[PDB]
Amino acid sequence: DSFVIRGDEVRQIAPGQTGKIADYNYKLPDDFTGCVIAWNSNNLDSKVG
Amino acid sequence: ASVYAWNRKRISNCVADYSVLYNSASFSTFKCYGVSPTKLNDLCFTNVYA
Amino acid sequence: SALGKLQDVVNQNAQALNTLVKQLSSNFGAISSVLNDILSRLDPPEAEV
Repeated sequence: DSFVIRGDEVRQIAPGQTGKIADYNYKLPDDFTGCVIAWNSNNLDSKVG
Repeated sequence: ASVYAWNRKRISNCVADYSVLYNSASFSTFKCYGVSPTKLNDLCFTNVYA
Repeated sequence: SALGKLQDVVNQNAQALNTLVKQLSSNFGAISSVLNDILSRLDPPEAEV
């Protein structure tokens, strides 16, 4: 699963979490067995303005 | 206030919704001990200090 | 006291049950002896523990 968020929201990508992203965008199960990888994409996905 | 002179405010006789605070990216740190930050709306409190 | 040999047996069984009932008040390391107070306060990742 791939997507883009902002850094302050990375804490929501974890099992048993709640928030705008976890509740309304992307929810991980409590028994999730896997990995979460994230990297800063400022040079690619950020635009002036 | 300064950290050595930390200010304490008593909060009572008021309903509050800690779900709009945990869902806020403005707060760089939101960590709770002894009670989950998610399950907060059900809990009923008798003495709140800030 | 003539029938103590039987009354003590009754008392022993009552005492055992009372001890078992008292055992419900123990924490065993948990934050609370009350299961409902744990369930209403902790997320699965900690409530399960």
